Amino acid sequence: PQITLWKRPLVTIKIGGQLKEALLDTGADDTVIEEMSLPGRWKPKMIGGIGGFIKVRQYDQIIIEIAGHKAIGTVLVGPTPVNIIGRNLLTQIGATLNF
Amino acid sequence: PQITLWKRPLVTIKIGGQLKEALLDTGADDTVIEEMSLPGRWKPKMIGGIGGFIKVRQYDQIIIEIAGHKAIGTVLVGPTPVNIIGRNLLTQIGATLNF
Ligand SMILES: COc1ccc(S(=O)(=O)N(CC(C)C)C[C@@H](O)[C@H](Cc2ccccc2)NC(=O)c2cc(C)cc(C(=O)N(C)Cc3nc(C)oc3C)c2)cc1
Ligand SMILES: [Cl-]
Ligand SMILES: [Cl-]
Ligand SMILES: [Cl-]
Ligand code: NA
Ligand code: NA
Ligand code: NA
Repeated sequence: PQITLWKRPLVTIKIGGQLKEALLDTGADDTVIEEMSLPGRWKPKMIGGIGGFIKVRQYDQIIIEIAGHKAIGTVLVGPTPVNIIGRNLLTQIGATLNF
Repeated sequence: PQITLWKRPLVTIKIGGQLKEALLDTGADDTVIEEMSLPGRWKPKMIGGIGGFIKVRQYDQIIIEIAGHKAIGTVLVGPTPVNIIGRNLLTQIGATLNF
């Protein structure tokens, strides 16, 4: 699809068996999801943006279906104000910015 | 152009006669640049990022070139990890996300 930027680029994702709404975010290096449980090993990480840093749990090798397209990679879990699909997974679904 | 996302989508911008680097950020409604001098009056605005809220100075109707494309619109000035081009200006340059 061609997603307009007149509105926030929100899509439905499936992660950990759960449906969520998330932002397709070219400004995010990594994918960050609100608090949830995920299987397997994790390690702590700090990520920063406007207003400073939050602590997250880093889970590797997690599958996420993004608007119907499956992708595997690292997912960060923590107190983010919005679910964010970052570049690490946008690449895997072939997303590009066009103008 | 067609910009893939294996690297950060950094472009050159021109504002006030000066070249700067900025990140094309579909996850931002608005454009935020690091401290600089802009003409005219400003208004107050709060931005809630991943780490919390910050105060910024809102300047309206500012001339800015983005990757060689001309825009005239709102620029926020305040403390950001990186200059961010948000949707208010991505729409002016005709950007879309595609997959
Ligand atoms: C290492 O991986 C990282 C992943 C993400 C981030 S980040 O979320 O901090 N961020 C990085 C960027 C600042 C360099 C990605 C940005 O796209 C974030 C994503 C994000 C959106 C909303 C809330 C938190 C984070 N946007 C803004 O900072 C940002 C900046 C401006 C100037 C405006 C807005 C904006 O439109 N809103 C705050 C509206 C809003 N509010 C809520 C609650 O949701 C949304 C969509 C967002 C940092 C590290
Ligand atoms: Cl990854
Ligand atoms: Cl590619
Ligand atoms: Cl604007
Ligand atoms: Na894992
Ligand atoms: Na000034
Ligand atoms: Na103005």
